[PDB]
Amino acid sequence: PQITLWKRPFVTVKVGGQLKEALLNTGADNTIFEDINLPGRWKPKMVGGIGGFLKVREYDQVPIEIAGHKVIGTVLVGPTPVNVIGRDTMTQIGATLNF
Amino acid sequence: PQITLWKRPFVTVKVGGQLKEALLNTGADNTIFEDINLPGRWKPKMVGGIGGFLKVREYDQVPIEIAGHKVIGTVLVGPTPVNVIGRDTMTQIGATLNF
Repeated sequence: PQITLWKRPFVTVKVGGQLKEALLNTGADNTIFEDINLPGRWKPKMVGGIGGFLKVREYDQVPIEIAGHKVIGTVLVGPTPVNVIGRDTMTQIGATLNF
Repeated sequence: PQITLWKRPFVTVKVGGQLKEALLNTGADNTIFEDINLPGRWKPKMVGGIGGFLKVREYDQVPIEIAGHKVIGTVLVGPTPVNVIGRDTMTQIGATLNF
């Protein structure tokens, strides 16, 4: 797809097999979801740093599908105001900014 | 240009005629710079909301130039950890996300 930016760029994403909405966010290093259940082993990760740090769960090599493109990526699980697709997942889908 | 996202997408931007580095951030509604001096009238704007609100100065129809493209847009001036080019400016330069 070709996504213009007059509106916030939300997309439907299937993550480890469940349907969620998430923001395509070039200002975010990492992809993060709240309220999903991923199997297997995770590592705790400290993220953020403003006002303190946030603890989340890092899951590696998770299957993720966006606009019919199935890829594999690092997913963080933890609280977040909205779900975020960060640059980590954008490189896997082959997303560029163009102008 | 065509910017891949393996690295954080910083670009040089000329804002109201002054050279700054800023992040191309599709997760930000608004463009914001710290420590520039813009002429003319501004209005106060409340932004953010998490942990409180931030007060900034909103300048309208400011000339902005990125990769040789001169455009006009709304610029906020206020504290920000890095300078941000938000969707407001990206729509003016004709920036799309593609994959």
